[PDB]
Amino acid sequence: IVNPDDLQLTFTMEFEVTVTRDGFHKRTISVDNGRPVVVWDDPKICKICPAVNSINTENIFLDIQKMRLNNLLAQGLWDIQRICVRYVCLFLGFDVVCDVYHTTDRVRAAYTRQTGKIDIQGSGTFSTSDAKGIGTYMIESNVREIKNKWRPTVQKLKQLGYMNETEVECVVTSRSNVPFTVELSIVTEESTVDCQTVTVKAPGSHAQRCYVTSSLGWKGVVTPPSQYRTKRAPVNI
Amino acid sequence: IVNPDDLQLTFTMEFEVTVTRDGFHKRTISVDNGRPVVVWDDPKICKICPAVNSINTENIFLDIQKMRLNNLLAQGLWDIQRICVRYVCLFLGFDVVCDVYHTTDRVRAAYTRQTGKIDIQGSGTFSTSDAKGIGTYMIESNVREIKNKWRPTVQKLKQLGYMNETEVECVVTSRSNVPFTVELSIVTEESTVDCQTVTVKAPGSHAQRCYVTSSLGWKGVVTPPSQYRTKRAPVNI
Amino acid sequence: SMELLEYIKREQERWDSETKSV
Amino acid sequence: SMELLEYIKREQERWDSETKSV
Ligand SMILES: *[C@@H]1O[C@H](CO)[C@@H](O)[C@H](O)[C@H]1NC(C)=O
Ligand SMILES: *[C@@H]1O[C@H](CO)[C@@H](O)[C@H](O)[C@H]1NC(C)=O
Repeated sequence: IVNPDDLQLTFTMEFEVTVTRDGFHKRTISVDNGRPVVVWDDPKICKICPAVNSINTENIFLDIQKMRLNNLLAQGLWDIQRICVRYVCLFLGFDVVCDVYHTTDRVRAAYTRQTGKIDIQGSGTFSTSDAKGIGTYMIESNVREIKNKWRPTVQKLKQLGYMNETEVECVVTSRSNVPFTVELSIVTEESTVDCQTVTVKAPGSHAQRCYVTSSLGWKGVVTPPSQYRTKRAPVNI
Repeated sequence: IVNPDDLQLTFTMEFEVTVTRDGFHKRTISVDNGRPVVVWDDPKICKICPAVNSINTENIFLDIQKMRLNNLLAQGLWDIQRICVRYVCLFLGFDVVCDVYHTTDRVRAAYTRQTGKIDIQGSGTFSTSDAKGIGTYMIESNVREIKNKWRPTVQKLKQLGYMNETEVECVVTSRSNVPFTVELSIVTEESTVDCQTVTVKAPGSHAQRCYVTSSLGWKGVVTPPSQYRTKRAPVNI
Repeated sequence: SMELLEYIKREQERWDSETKSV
Repeated sequence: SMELLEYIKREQERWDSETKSV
């Protein structure tokens, strides 16, 4: 017996690992093409995310990838200083299709499972076997689990990147991984596993309007600008 | 389609790992309850054995065990200085039954899969969950492979521990993992992945007879003793 | 790593279940 | 370790084959 509510949900999980010959490494879990919610540099996990203990299968998958990259750098690609890989896993029922993306300093490679199409761009050296990744059998084996353990997180994150859940002051702050943009009529961009903040400051210049757009499809403006730093939700347009 | 000649062969593979808090470690592969043919301290592999490359699945199984033991010592058993584990895997067709044996300085534990019977002897501390081992799904998953890749090795090792393949001089040397014993009417015992040698020397004492017994079931004597170190095969009794 | 050992623990369960469900 | 990566290589093949043989 399986769950219908979790089988209906369709989302993409994005596992990405970066490794530098110098020593640097970074491995992250993202949801619905958003910003990362789980970050390793114990991981930095978001408040609306599942416990570290309940993310173990995804944890090892990422560690296997660090090792596989450290190994590519250890055996070949000696001029290349920074290799990187991204697995874009789409869940549509109990089946996963993971597209693999690789990036060295001199080459970019993409592969997609059904089309089997390998797109290679760059002067650099890469293997078409390496282009297709590994360890996908771990996500493909743990569909029911990963889906059920992430179903609350993946839709509560969407219900947070909503118009009535963003805070404009022009400093725009939405406590959701869903990416937004701010337009003025200097830009300080940042992040955190829990909050995303973009600030647009004018050096004495009169703007009178501040636009805000979301990747889930919405637009808003906050007018008139006040002398104080007062909090307000975006106003529809 | 499977192989009939490899399905017929019934043998026991014995995977054993030793780890000391001080740093020491030793992981070995044995066959038909004999002496070790593969030893890690690149492994020391026997001449009649399969290539390191064709033993990879058994290689990782052993490494998982080193880690699991290093972990038991890292989280508990602080008075205990040396933990050890042995998996006695019996292959009867395409099914494996692996009995697990553990040994700390203060406790001995045995477990057997069907009877599920856990035998614990000692004053020491052990977990009945730990007693049952892990990673057996690797040998149970790779039956066809392990069997086909080891079928020549497991029976050519038996056909070497034969009477007409032992060399008595009293120094007895049989180039086979099958264990033997030497009886005189000082004893220097040793080993190597390729040869087993037992020497029995007398300080001017007259023996006139030297007995040799094998674990496959045979007995022999070499008489009369010569003044020179001449090589001869055991003579039936 | 107790993390990998948890993955192996869970994998033996998936193997023991997949064989029993044939 | 190229040894573990060989085990994972082979495991994806066992997974891809076991699913195709149902
Ligand atoms: C935002 O709007 C939704 C309806 O679209 C409502 O259910 C939710 O409670 C609102 N949240 C806040 C914090 O205003
Ligand atoms: C040993 O005896 C067997 C028969 O039991 C024979 O086939 C084999 O060739 C002999 N080997 C040697 C080295 O004498």
